[PDB]
Amino acid sequence: HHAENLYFQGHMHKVKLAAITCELPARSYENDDPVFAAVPDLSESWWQFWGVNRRGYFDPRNGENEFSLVVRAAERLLRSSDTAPDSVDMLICSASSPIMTDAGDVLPDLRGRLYPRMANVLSKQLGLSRALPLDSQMECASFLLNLRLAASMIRQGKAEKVLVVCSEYISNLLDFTSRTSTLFADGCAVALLTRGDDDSCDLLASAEHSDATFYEVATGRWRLPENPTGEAKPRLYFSLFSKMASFVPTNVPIAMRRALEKAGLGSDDIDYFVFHQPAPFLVKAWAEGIGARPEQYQLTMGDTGVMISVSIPYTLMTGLREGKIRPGDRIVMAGAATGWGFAAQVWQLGEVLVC
Amino acid sequence: MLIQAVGVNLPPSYVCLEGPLGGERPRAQGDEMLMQRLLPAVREALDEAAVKPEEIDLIVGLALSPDHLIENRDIMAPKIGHPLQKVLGANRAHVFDLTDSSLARALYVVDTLASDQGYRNVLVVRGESSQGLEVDSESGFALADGALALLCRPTGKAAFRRGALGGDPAQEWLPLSIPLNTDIRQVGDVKGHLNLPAQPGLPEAVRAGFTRLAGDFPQLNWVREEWFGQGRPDGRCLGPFELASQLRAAQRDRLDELLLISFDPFGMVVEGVTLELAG
Repeated sequence: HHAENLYFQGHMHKVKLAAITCELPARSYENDDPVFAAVPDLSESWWQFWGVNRRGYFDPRNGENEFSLVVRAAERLLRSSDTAPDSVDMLICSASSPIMTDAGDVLPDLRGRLYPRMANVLSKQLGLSRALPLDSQMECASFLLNLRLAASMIRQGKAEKVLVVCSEYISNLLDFTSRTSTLFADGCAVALLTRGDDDSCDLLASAEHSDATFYEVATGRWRLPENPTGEAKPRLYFSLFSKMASFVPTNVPIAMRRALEKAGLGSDDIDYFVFHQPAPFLVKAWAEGIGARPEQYQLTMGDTGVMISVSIPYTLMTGLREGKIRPGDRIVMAGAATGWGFAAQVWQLGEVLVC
Repeated sequence: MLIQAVGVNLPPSYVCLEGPLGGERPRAQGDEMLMQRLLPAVREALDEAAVKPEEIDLIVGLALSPDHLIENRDIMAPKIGHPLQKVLGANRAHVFDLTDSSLARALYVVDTLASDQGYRNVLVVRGESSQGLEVDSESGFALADGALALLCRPTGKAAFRRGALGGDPAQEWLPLSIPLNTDIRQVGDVKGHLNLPAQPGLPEAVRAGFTRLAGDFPQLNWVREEWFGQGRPDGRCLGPFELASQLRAAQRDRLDELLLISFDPFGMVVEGVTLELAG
């Protein structure tokens, strides 16, 4: 009963989630902070509903931006994981704000910019001399997109080490004369995926789908402030239009059910869940739609705000750091994104270095 | 990665810019926007391949333009793959964007993801309606406007190369950047500026880079992007949209395989991907 065939079957490589870190802004802002003084129509009912009590914004005056904090986090992770810079085969970055601001020592005279994106400049700053650079965008689900891209490259033998970066400078798009400015927040995440040498870690299955019915609801649009004063200039601003009912509540469970079905597993086979963090009621609706109990996931937006694509990796790291997620666990990671998009992943996890 | 069909739609309006990196290129006029050209290009590819919008598994977009993407000319994000899914009716598709990637690099990465996930019908689209970017009047560099749609069947077998520009190997090439306009006064003003310093030998260095990379696959015929008018007939060039006529000629000649080479002005490299074709 040894050999299924006289020849040997090919096998996709196993995908190891090897290391993860995050870098958050140094400064935190409370809900009564003066930055919100011009925001109309606030109430304790508003704050309590969205579940955010404090959040961080990058302070470029003190050298914090989407690039510098990524350099710090990536160098720390590469050194702690003993990853030689020339052994990284691919660097995948996401940054939801179209406005970047810093290119380190690579393009030192460039300031606010739309292009280039981050990956190529960052690979040069970090000395990743063999890394193919790629910059992807799936808004709040970009971390899951990049894990999926990395995993497929590793499975098919096209990369042995992939560095994944998400860096959200969303505050440079927030209209602080509008209630739309009160939930999103800044932060960065870096993770390392590698070809596994055993069975201890793998991406068992994933499911991605999109629905653009409500595309116009959440956009970045060039416009004047909602409640302007003086000679205000147009800027690129996060904008919310007005119906959607159960759209986001149901579609993340749809993605999770598809991923579990592809993995041949049920919800009861899952030890822990990691969700995007848009609001407590949404996370709870997602959990209840797939059968996850409150003791099987964390709400983490309370002290960070909603960090676009970084909420998922931050929440994964929190669960590992606090012992909620253990080596050998099978987990589901899932979220929604404007556009809109939905993604879910079923992981068998081994040991993950938090650094 | 198998190309099932190619669609292309360019504005009829051409604009000539002088300078070493200049040329005559298609240029959107008035408040024309990208979807006006992208949707017909996509539909042309779907009709040729006899693929229905509901059969599209994946849409991946490439578009630098910061405005004039859709009916509301002021929207920049989320990116154009999403409104495309909506108007197309591709209700099962996954959508994402690969920002400033070359087409060649995007096709390679998408072949890998899409074959891994078992997808059968994948749309990779490239377009510009660049009224919101100021051209580089010092060098003559501008983006070509229009839309290109590649309907593909993934195979997982596409090979990839990222290669240096030719010319003087000691030449440090200065890349394209698009800084933000720091003095936006009206919603319709340019949002950024193309900056590609005047480098007279750059067009030929790109072509020499193409030829060197093609030598990695000498058994393959190849197609390439033409970003510069220098040494082109009439000084006319279509940027990455040049690929459409070349691919269709390859189809007419019944080639089953070919190499596609892009120029990445941000990395100052050339990138190639091997492809299969449809009769």
